[PDB]
Amino acid sequence: DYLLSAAYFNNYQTNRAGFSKLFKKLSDEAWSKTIDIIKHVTKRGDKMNFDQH
Amino acid sequence: TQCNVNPVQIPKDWITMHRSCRNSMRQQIQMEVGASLQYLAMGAHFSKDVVNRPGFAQLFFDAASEEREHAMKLIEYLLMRGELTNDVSSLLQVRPPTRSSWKGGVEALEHALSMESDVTKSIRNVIKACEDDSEFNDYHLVDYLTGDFLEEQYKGQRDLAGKASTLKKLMDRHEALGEFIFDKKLLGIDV
Amino acid sequence: TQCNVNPVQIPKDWITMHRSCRNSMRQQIQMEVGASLQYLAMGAHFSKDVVNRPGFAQLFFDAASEEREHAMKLIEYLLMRGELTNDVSSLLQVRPPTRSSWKGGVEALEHALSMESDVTKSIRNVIKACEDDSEFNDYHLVDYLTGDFLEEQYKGQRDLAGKASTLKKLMDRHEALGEFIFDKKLLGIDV
Amino acid sequence: TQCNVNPVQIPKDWITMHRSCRNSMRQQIQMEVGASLQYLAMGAHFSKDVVNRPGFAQLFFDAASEEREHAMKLIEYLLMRGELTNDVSSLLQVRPPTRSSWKGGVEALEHALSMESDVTKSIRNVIKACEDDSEFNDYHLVDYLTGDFLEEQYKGQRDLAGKASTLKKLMDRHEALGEFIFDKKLLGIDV
Amino acid sequence: AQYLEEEFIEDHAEKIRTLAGHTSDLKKFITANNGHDLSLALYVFDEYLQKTV
Ligand SMILES: [Fe+3]
Ligand SMILES: [Fe+3]
Ligand SMILES: [Fe+3]
Repeated sequence: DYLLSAAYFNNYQTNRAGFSKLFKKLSDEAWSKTIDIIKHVTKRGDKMNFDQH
Repeated sequence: TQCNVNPVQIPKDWITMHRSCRNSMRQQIQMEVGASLQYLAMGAHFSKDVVNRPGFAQLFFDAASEEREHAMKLIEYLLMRGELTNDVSSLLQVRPPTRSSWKGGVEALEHALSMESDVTKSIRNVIKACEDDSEFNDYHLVDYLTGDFLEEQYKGQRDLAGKASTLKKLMDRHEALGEFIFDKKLLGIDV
Repeated sequence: TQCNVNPVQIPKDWITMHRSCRNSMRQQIQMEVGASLQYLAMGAHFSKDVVNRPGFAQLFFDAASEEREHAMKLIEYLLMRGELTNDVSSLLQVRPPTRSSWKGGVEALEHALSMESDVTKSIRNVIKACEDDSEFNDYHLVDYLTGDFLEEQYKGQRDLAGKASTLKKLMDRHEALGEFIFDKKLLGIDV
Repeated sequence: TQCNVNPVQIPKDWITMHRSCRNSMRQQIQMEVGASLQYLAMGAHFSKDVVNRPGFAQLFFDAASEEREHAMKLIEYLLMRGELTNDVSSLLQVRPPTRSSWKGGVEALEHALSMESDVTKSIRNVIKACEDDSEFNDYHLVDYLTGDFLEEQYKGQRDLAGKASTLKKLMDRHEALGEFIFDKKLLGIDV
Repeated sequence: AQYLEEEFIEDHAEKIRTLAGHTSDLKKFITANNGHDLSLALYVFDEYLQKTV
């Protein structure tokens, strides 16, 4: 979701490099945390289920 | 209350992508994201304590991040051409991947090879749509997809195919030790 | 008196460009030179004491020099292919540019965007002429124009379009201060 | 006795080159090797004590090694695409070159220019075969041959043509001293 | 609990405070002096984000 906001603020009409950078950072951090949590789930002996609610 | 600024308009003749090509690019973006999610599931599988192949896990988590970068590069290309001033929310949809388990490293490598093979075919179809539109041959995008994206695809396929061949030869009599050693080699560790 | 050396002849089969493609390249060379002259006039305008936008002046003088380099690259390509052993004097003509004044930075940026858009369309037409000649598809030149020239064109258009959008939003209520700040940012100066 | 491992099979959908294109590539590989052998003979000729043009000898031995590298690059491309799992032995044949003597540096440079001109035409024919196969337009290989191989060909032809023109102008009255000086310049020696 | 405390919880407070502050700044640009400086303020604010994100 954050990646799409970063893209939107980087279109030629909006062209807000600062807003785009803010969302790109939020996106990169959330992506990195996704992998970290998956690794923690397996570290504790469980298995990741991508359809878990 | 007026929370935003009344939009302005600047010249638009420079915005030239045509619909068929643009739609094929949008579909490719979703395909790259789908591939990133499928690789995340492979990384998760090999990270399990009962599977314990950290070399394969890292290989696939790295592949997941690379596919996410591919999606971002295609999005940046559209933005550079003047697109995505709207219809951004509908570009992507995150959904659980189709497969979540593999019998061993060989099955995962062969599945990855097949996924890459599908992506290569899809990129070639985007190239066809962008080049053969009777109203506009998008020379630059065709060149970009051919020289950057296909280059990465062919090298990647050869790499995965070689890994699969090498490991598969060890499966008839050395399934456990063969995969164990191969897995550590993926981490740069010579036992 | 004999002031020159009697010419010699060497094999010429390697010289293969065809007429339609060569003529389109010659026309493109004149177009690049024309663009360099129009950018010089923009640089001159923003250099005036009563306009005083040194950031815009530098932006356009830099663009003028870049267009001159584009003309030189096309000329070098023809020379590499064995052309221009004659008909060199008629390649270019320096003439006063059509426009010499702009209301403000936005008008100049929009005019530059339109000039670049015209150049992009013209390069695509050179590509068509060079690729579709029924007697000779000039693969290498088409590739050169697509990967080098169009690459620079699309990036340049996006850059100018973004600058125009950003500055134009400031014009309804902040024409003077908005342009002043934007101009200094072009010089890398954050006030 | 079982001296080898029973072969394994992995997915093959990723292997997509078509026959006409592949056969043209195989023929090009033999052509590059043939060119390397002809350049070796030129290097040998200028190395003779009675010819004694070390600059020309080095120029042609370097060209021979470069043609061998061209052959290797084409072979590597086929391997990357999944080819050459068989029919490798028949790819090349080493045979004595057709010519072994030249009257002087100009004749050798003109012969080299003609050889390069033939290679350029042959590569353009491989491109045509690979691009125009009604069943499969090999976008990536066409792009590779155009951007890498043709690039080297056109620069090389212009270089040889210039060398031939420069030296040939000296032949009507300064055959010995002109070639001697030109030869040392090839070694980077200004007498 | 400690994993959440260390890897998520501490940093969430900083991010939320930062974003809340950004909305307060924009709210003021929109309301003060009848919102007359809005377009220039959004430009200045975006430049500020480029330097601080
Ligand atoms: Fe990808
Ligand atoms: Fe130009
Ligand atoms: Fe060669």
